[PDB]
Amino acid sequence: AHMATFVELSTKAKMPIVGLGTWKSPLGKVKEAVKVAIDAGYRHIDCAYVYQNEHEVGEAIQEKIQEKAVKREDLFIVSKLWPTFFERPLVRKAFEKTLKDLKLSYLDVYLIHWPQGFKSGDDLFPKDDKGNAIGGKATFLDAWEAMEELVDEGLVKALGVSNFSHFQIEKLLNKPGLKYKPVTNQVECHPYLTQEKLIQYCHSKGITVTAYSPLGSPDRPWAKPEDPSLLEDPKIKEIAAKHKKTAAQVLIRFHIQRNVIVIPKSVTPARIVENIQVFDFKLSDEEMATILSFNRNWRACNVLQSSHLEDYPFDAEY
Ligand SMILES: NC(=O)c1ccc[n+]([C@@H]2O[C@H](COP(=O)([O-])OP(=O)(O)OC[C@H]3O[C@@H](n4cnc5c(N)ncnc54)[C@H](OP(=O)(O)O)[C@@H]3O)[C@@H](O)[C@H]2O)c1
Ligand SMILES: O=C(O)c1ccccc1Nc1cccc(C(F)(F)F)c1
Repeated sequence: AHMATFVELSTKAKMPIVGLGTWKSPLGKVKEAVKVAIDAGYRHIDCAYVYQNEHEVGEAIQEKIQEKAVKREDLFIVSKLWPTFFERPLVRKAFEKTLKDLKLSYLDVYLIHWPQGFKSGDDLFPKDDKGNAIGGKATFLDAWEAMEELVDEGLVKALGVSNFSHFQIEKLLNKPGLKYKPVTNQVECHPYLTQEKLIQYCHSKGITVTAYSPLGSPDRPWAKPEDPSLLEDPKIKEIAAKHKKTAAQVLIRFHIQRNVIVIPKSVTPARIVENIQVFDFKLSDEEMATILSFNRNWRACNVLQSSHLEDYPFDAEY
């Protein structure tokens, strides 16, 4: 039985520092993973409309609630609003599909998944005849206002953002009539992309950071053989052996010691358990400085390439 440390949000809700990520996987693979996770002691599950797999997650949580394995109040469920749904009637409609598939009556956190609004319509990745993304009418600011209504109505406990730079967080924070603040910024983070200035910024504003792709997302479709490889990184493995731990566990523990929430994904039961076995060791302050020095500003997750649209987050330094 395991329990992740709590990270307290500006709303005083407690966010488990390790969560289970839910990257697309067939078919009931993700459902069992959620079941296995809950068994092992995970309470934080990270979800997304775009994965189109949220119903599996829903079946899993439902069954474990009836089985009496877990209660709702102890689960910490996060999902996100995809950019093609920023227009106000769409926000509510996308959210409702999320909350339905998940068979919940509320989310602990609802995130803006990406800062740039995309063309509304059937496509989730609207593109021109030349491949480039098509912008939409509503902004992330427009979306946020609709999302704040969800909080007003007790459908969501707290809001946050994902893939935001500090310039975009600044715009959100300085928005007139702002009701609710982002409790987290979920972004890619690992030793090749250490996000030092952004984490500094968020924390200075009382906004937590959630590290995604902490293992380098090896299963990403667009990987290349020469794309650097965190899990196979000899200097990571060496630090691991020193603690009698796996490379994956070191990569996870790295965020924990920076006070950064982290959501490693696995549909393999042995790995799910292993990925939460990370509160029995501690990297030395010298091991942490060594890992921090691996920063090469490499993004595994930069597929969108809507660098032509307004509010592209990765143009910013941080
Ligand atoms: N924009 C966003 O907000 C955003 C973007 C990307 C990801 N995310 C979230 O973050 C989560 C995690 O990121 P990710 O899925 O991109 O990549 P990740 O967690 O860095 O890596 C997942 C991959 O590593 C494998 N793996 C898991 N544990 C392992 C272990 N102990 N040893 C060796 N291999 C292991 C998994 O394989 P098996 O599953 O086959 O075990 C899977 O292929 C996602 O599921 C999603 O929830 C959010
Ligand atoms: O997975 C995210 O959170 C994500 C975020 C921004 C851009 C792309 C993203 N990934 C994504 C989007 C659609 C389908 C799949 C895949 F099925 F490959 F997992 C992965």
